[PDB]
Amino acid sequence: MKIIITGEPGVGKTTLVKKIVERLGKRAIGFWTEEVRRTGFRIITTEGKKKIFSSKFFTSKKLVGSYGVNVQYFEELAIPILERAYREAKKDRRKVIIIDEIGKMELFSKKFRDLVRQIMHDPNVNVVATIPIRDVHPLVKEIRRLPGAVLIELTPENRDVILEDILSLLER
Ligand SMILES: [Mg+2]
Ligand code: NA
Ligand code: NA
Repeated sequence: MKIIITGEPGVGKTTLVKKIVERLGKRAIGFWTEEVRRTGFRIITTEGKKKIFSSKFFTSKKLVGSYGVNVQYFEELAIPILERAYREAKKDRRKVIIIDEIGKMELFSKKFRDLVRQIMHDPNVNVVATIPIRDVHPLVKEIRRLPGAVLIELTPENRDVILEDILSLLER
């Protein structure tokens, strides 16, 4: 089961992912991305590891507007937790890989792109992932059109009801 959550910036995709993680408990393995307050973005894993990987203070060749992205800081936390999530999820179908966000800042990492492609196209694992509403990178387009996936456009009008639909589709 692949749940792909999309929607406008600020609509609450991370917030929803966090609710999903709490409900899933030990089933959920991966990471989400929280705003630093806005001056940047922090990766937070399901093990509570945290690091600012994109910031208005960071000098970088990898830029999204005024945010400098440190690919190495992102990878330090993202890659090992996703490699673990993928190993565990292949053996235990109760596990759900968590990836917030497959977005422009994260996609500067080749290691992340390759691992995301491997995970998303593997029929044998469950995933909850977010993508931006615009096709800001070819991998975002690829994931938006992923065959068999559940694609949810998160809005202010379904924000407070959509959780149970998602949780039912995943095993109770
Ligand atoms: Mg978010
Ligand atoms: Na959003
Ligand atoms: Na949010």
